[PDB]
Amino acid sequence: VYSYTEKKRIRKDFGKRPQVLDVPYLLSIQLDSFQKFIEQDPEGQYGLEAAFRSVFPIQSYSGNSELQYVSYRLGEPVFDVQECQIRGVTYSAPLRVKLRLVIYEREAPEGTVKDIKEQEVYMGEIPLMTDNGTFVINGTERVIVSQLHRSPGVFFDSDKGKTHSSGKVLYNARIIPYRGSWLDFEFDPKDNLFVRIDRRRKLPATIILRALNYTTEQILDLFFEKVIFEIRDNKLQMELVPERLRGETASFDIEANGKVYVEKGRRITARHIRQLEKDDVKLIEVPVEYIAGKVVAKDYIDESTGELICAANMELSLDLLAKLSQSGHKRIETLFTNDLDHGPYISETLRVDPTNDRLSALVEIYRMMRPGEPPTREAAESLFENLFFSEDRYDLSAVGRMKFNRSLLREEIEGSGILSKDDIIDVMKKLIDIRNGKGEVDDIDHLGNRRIRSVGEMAENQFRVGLVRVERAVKERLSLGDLDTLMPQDMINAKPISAAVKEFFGSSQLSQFMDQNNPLSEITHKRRISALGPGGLTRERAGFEVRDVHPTHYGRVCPIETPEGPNIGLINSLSVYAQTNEYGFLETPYRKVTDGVVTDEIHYLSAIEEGNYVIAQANSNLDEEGHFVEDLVTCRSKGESSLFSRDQVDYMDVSTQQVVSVGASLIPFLEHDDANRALMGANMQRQAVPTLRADKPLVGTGMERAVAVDSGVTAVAKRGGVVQYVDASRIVIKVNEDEMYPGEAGIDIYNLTKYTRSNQNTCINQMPCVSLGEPVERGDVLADGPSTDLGELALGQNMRVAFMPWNGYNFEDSILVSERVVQEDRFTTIHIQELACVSRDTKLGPEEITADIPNVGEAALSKLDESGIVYIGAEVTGGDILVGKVTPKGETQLTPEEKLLRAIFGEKASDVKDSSLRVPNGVSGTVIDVQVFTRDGVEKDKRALEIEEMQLKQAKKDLSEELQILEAGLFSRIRAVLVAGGVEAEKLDKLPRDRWLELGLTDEEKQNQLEQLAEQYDELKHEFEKKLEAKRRKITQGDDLAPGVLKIVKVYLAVKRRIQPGDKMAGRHGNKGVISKINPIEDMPYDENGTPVDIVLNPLGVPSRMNIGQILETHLGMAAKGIGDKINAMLKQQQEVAKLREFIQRAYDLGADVRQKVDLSTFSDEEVMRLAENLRKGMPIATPVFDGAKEAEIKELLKLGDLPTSGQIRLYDGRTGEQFERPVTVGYMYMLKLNHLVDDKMHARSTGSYSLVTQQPLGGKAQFGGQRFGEMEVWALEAYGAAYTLQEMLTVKSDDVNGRTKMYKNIVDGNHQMEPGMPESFNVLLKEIRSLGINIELED
Amino acid sequence: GITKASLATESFISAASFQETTRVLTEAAVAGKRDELRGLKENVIVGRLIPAGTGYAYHQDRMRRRAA
Amino acid sequence: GDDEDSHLGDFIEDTTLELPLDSATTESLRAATHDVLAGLTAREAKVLRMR
Amino acid sequence: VDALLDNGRRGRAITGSNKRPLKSLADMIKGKQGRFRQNLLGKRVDYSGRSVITVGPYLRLHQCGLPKKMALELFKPFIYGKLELRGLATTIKAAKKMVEREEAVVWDILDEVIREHPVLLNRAPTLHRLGIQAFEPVLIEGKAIQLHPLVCAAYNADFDGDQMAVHVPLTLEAQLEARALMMSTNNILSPANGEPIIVPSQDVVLGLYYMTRDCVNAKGEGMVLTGPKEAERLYRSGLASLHARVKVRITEYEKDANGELVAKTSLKDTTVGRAILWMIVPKGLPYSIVNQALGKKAISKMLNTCYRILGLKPTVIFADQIMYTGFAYAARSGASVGIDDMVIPEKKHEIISEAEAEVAEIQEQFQSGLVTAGERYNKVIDIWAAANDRVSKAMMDNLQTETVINRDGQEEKQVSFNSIYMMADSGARGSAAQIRQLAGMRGLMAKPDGSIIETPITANFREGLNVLQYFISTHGARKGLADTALKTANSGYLTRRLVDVA
Ligand SMILES: [Mg+2]
Repeated sequence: VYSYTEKKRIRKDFGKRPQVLDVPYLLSIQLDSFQKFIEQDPEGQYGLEAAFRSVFPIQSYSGNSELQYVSYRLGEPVFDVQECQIRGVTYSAPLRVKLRLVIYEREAPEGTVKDIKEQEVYMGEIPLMTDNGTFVINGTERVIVSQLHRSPGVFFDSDKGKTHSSGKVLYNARIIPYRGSWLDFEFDPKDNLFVRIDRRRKLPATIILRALNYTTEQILDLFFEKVIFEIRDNKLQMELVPERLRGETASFDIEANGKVYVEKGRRITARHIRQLEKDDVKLIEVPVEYIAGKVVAKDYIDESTGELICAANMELSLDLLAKLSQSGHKRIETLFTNDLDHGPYISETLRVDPTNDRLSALVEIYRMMRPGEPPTREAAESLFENLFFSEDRYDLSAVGRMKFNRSLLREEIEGSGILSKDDIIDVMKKLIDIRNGKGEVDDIDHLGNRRIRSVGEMAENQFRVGLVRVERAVKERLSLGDLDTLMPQDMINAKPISAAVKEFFGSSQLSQFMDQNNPLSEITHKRRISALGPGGLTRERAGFEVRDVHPTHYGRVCPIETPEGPNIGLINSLSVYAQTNEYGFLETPYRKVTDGVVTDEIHYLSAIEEGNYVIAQANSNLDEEGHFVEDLVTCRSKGESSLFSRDQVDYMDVSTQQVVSVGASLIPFLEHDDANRALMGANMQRQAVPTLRADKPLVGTGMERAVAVDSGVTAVAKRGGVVQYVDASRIVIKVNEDEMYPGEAGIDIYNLTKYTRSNQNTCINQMPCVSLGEPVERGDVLADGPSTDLGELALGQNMRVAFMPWNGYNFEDSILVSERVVQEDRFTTIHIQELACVSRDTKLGPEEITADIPNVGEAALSKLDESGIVYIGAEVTGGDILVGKVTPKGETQLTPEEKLLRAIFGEKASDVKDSSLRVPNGVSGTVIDVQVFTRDGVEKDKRALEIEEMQLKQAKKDLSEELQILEAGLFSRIRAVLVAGGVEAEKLDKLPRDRWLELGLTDEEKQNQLEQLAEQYDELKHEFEKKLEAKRRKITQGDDLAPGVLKIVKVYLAVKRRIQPGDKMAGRHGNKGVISKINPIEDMPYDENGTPVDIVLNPLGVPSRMNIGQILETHLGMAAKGIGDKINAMLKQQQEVAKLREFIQRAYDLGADVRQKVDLSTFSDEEVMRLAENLRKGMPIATPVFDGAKEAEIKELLKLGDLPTSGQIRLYDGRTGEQFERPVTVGYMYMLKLNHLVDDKMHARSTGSYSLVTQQPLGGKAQFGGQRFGEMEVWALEAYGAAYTLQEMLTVKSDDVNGRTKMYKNIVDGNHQMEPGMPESFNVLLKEIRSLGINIELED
Repeated sequence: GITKASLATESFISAASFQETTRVLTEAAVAGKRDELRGLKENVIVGRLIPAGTGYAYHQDRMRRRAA
Repeated sequence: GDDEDSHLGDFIEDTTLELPLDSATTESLRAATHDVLAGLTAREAKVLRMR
Repeated sequence: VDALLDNGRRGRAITGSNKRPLKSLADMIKGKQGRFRQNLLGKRVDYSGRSVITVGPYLRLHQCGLPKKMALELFKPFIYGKLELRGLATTIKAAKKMVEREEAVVWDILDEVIREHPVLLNRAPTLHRLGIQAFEPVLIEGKAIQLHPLVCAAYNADFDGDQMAVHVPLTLEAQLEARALMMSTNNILSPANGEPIIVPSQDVVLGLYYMTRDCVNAKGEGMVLTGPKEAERLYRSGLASLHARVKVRITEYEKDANGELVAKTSLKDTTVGRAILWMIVPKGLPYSIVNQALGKKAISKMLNTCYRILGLKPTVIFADQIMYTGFAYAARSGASVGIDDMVIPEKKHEIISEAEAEVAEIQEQFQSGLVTAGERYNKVIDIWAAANDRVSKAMMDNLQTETVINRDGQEEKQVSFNSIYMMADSGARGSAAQIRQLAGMRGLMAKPDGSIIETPITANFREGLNVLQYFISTHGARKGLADTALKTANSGYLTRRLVDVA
């Protein structure tokens, strides 16, 4: 059972492994994010609700007033998408939020309000996402690109042995919030712990702990373990724990309870400690030299004096221990310390720490954050308690808290959004443990440490910024003075919020013009993962660590699609199956593997979970039940991939395409290409210009249909039915009764787009692919967009390529194109320009758009109508006037001899300067549209009135067609209803058709349906009138233009570029090349039957670049066209249906163990002739990315045709007529036509317009500029002896202002000689040095 | 080094059009320095004939004509 | 642009200049009108150079 | 004041309405966008344009193709001068209108002013002195600048969308410097070493390698020929193969005298290809300079020998003749590349199975603790490197000589006519390490950290890699791209420091 768009032409599939998961909706990321943004969430976790609840309610500064939030509603847009693109304004919807103002009573904290008032306040507009995922911002379609940044949380990272002479590794912990201050702990080469806030000057680490209201004794309790010392009136006993003793040297006899365990010269081993454990050893005698280094913990105050014998953290010596011995202190708590397991880091930090109390530490913190102003008791406390401990100025928030708790090994997953004392202590403890050796550092590039922001989250942040602005404004206004009986329509200013949201959507690094020159280009621009942007790394501060594919990109980010150039690996492209988590991280599907059975339940494993399992490979043959074929199956446990047993494997890959993106999975035979050439092929597949009639990929990948449908170019059916009327500009579908709603008599109408330009000036044009009276289904394709053929993405045309060197016309990378390729109009493409002619208001008056222009004949004004503007359909060429315009000019003051000429010959001076709009020099094409916009007070010329009348007539006609089609369908459905239950054959068409809607029927759903149909009819009749009224009001109204412009005229040309030497043409496997000749048909190498090849490639490009994919694509195209030629021969004479069915099903049966059985026994003798007429141009073949069509299958398919199995035939020369030795490789390779056309590249300049400050030429081809003769060319002329060419390059041609006119007059005068002088930029430099206090002069 | 020997030149324009301009210009201002235009970058900046190739004869003539 | 070195000050023309073609045409007109005025009498040439 | 003389030296920079720091005077002078490097050392220049480049093999190496539209826009003042000089225009205004309408008489004026006027073709990264060369224009119908093949090595140009800018020299000294100094025929030796820079590159060395070879039994083997003319008439008539061992009577001239040429005649054991090629070599050269297989080094050496002995004019004419005949016979060879030209060794899977058994043995001896983990890793790496070397040796010995054809007998070995082997051995765009990733195995790849993976990828591009192997062999490609994209920034600063010290 096949879909009706797939019975026209069935693509032959060569993949062996079945697919268990359907390719997802490719644009789900953008749509889901912006659905999370503009939505009503009762929980209020994400969206606009989570920003309103985050800011509001606002309370005045003890002014006993409160403004609180209630609800909101997104208004409706005033202009739809097409009107927004035509008029030139944002497609947005007004955000009207319902607010409530309440005033409090004095001496009433939460007391009863006395006066409340509520209203609805308009707070800006938020732009809306279109049906596909693109925003319309100012007429232009933009795409907001996702971002890949560092997730909030805590990250421990080493210094990996740099920045020190000896090579000690330094460890540092960083706490990154979502909004606020960065806090960073780091080590020192002396093992002193240092902290720093906001990357400022560092402080000793204990300063922040003291600021957290800790003493020294409490810190020593937090970070160390106590050792108790006791005295039985002598010998200074020491309580011992067996674990602590390790790693020491027992130079003395360690004994207990009259039993010797260690002797002289024996260090402590594990066996001695186990002896001590077995003997239950607690107390021991130790000499004073053993305790001569220990550190006291707290302060031991004397019994009688009360003076300080010893404070916290001071090492005990013989004298101090002797002093505290007789004072009545038989207990001494000390600090346990080692050299490798427990370290003295906090102790050394405390001994470096200068501060002594909370206030001293607070002052020491305030003296770095605010250097220069004197500290205060209140100010330092405010600063510190406002740094990391205020929800207004610190958020983590949720993903930050989850990462924070996961990194510290806590159990709870959600918590507060602000720091706490135990959190900083835990970070410090974890860093100390990392230093000791317990844990291990993280890596930033790990795709479990990097989130993915999208449109919804970025737009929400930018909206919350505007809300903070309006909060400050309201709180300033609300708390002043009075109440003052005012509704909340004046405390809120709508501009600071709309300005923020428009600053985001309009001018941001991540709000990019959508490349629109393909379905693939759009659908791969929307699925982009940029690493740059606001909050992300700069292009120059990006090392070589974040530009390498990491082992956790397998399934989440494509490895072979990143833009080569200055940012390789910062603009990754999201993979096919990958999707965002609940928090933001990327995840990819995997098939759960039971004890031995590969199930079909799909678990999405994130980047951190996937490392704990053992995941199999997608190239792992199962024995048709799930059990692996061999016990040793290649897997990948954690980064490293090795061999694991079948009982040990736990997950399996879902499909074999999930590694690569959606653009690098349309390349057939990817597994043979090199990685560089696959990268270049993937990047050049998205520049293909849509040709005049896009054909088909004769060797595809099965991913063409998904890309074509899941984009927006093709118009897919919404409800299945039967096509009622197909026009070149609309399609009318009659829905089946099964899918029809009870209420309306629905017949769907699809309006197609005809010749509208894209952002890249190509042409967008949808043609119907269905015919009148033909079934359709849900999700079936009706109209093909640009570069689409029956719902398959066809980017270029496939042509009979050949691989041989041909007289040097394909020398380095060039191509040699036959003249049949240019005659057949197959690489021609339609580009649609747009020229604009704005008439402004100068000081000397307005500018007219009249058709009477001075100093211009009538042969130039032949194509202008009476109103000045050009006709529609007038084939204009370069230099022709399009829109005749004049500008007032005065203060003539002709020089002498000009007054003489005028006095002798009459012909007084012209008082208006001709500044009309004319076709650019070089382009030449028809004029297909002229739009005129007028200001709201200017009289309209005759042509604008003609355009308005035509548009009103067309709008009235379109509304009439809508009402007439829907009315015809409704009456037909009512007639059909009035047949069942009340059969009236000819009793029904007698009466007027308006009174059918009142009769009766028996007791079923149809008698309470005539009322529904009457309601639908009345609603349609009112809808026609309301739409007509609104449309007429919109057409007739004035426009809101820029301040100062009277009227704009915009002329759309349609240029058709054919093909020429210089046009860049590439294939899919990264083999670019510039055409170098257009051979005649006779000169091309004709094969043994007289058919010439169409393109002659070069063999030497293959072995040194190793894109062996193209040779195999050539062979497979040869085989596919062989099958097509066999079908075309059987059809050329009317053969039979039996032989056609036999051969087609014999072609669909090869080869070895493929899926996709296409048994033609059920096809119904008219679906076989249609299929065999769609296959007569070559049988399409699908070769999935890593599933492949092996060489045995290619050779078998070549044997099925007439063609030789080698793939190489004997080719005769065209000009000599004598055979080429060494048979050459011919086939059918799919050639694209990239968007680097030679007539957009070439320009030349002899004398143009010069810049302002430095009198030098301008930039290229738009200001008619000259080529930069930069520094390196100056060196290349100094390296020769050319000192005159150099001097005229930098004096006469460029900068020196008198010698350039003198040289022009000399060249015209027949004398080639320059009087050079000195540049003008040198005089600018002299003025700019002299305008300091520096005197620089040219003295002789 | 290459950079430190290119910055330490008798001419100060062939060193100011190199890396650091503020330091070179302040030192050449307080020192009252004087540039005699003997290299190639000075004559490129000023806009005259290079003293190396075809301009070598011209520069020799301008040298011998001076003070003679 | 989305970079440096594309500053708006590099795109503003100098509209206080005449084209070198204008200078060449003015010189050609000056020479042509001098040669035309030469082909007249001295008194009339002086009266037309004074008027 | 201190924010005007140099903004941002003390404290923080003051910002305008853009919330960006605004430029002081010291920022007008300093840096890559200051007056010193953006406007004084490098300038934008009139009389100049650019376009995409193509091949055009029919040119001699002192001329370049220039579109009529570019050559009409760059050469406008000369056209106005010639139109008013020859009397076709009343003044310069009428001449301007005449060249604007593109009248049929302005193309003759354009061909008159173009005749002996060089143009300076320049490619954007002008790394060395031979990046600017002057050619004589040839007016061409199109929009692409046609560039002679032999100068693509010097420009480092390839035709996959690269574009070059042309400049016009105006005065008489500029034309004479573009003709006597910078011309394309005056730069055929590199300025870094004496070696030639116009050596034939890839199609022509393949054509000349194919022409000058020998197979053990071809048509017309053993004939005796009366000269190169008879050899060519034998080959073009279909009576002798291009490589058949014959005896020809060649007359070579030697300059053993003190400047005189002595003609001597002998009988040489050569082929038809070498005899045909001997019609192109000039007088003074010997015959043992073409009696070889003539790879790429041999052709470069032949050009260098001709330059050292004869001079400059015969070297230029010789270079043009070599390019023409190389293109002709590369076209007539029909040398293609198919999927049967990448021969897997007959014993690849046996070697791989032996290496896998040996590494399993090493693993089992490791699990008993007899070897440290590092020693085990190093032994695994050495085993796989040895296996890779054995596979490469087997592939190359199956590729270079597996051809065997008989001469009136049983069998006889010879060098192979495998297309990929010819393209690798002749030096025409390939090497022995680019192959063996097509037929052999492609070895062990490294990780980003530096360690080479223990298990190598035992598959090549003839039979494809699987998902894990292709994902492993992607880090190397991205490191290569990310090093070529940022090594240029180091080299362009090293060369600037060097230029400004010297
Ligand atoms: Mg290139």
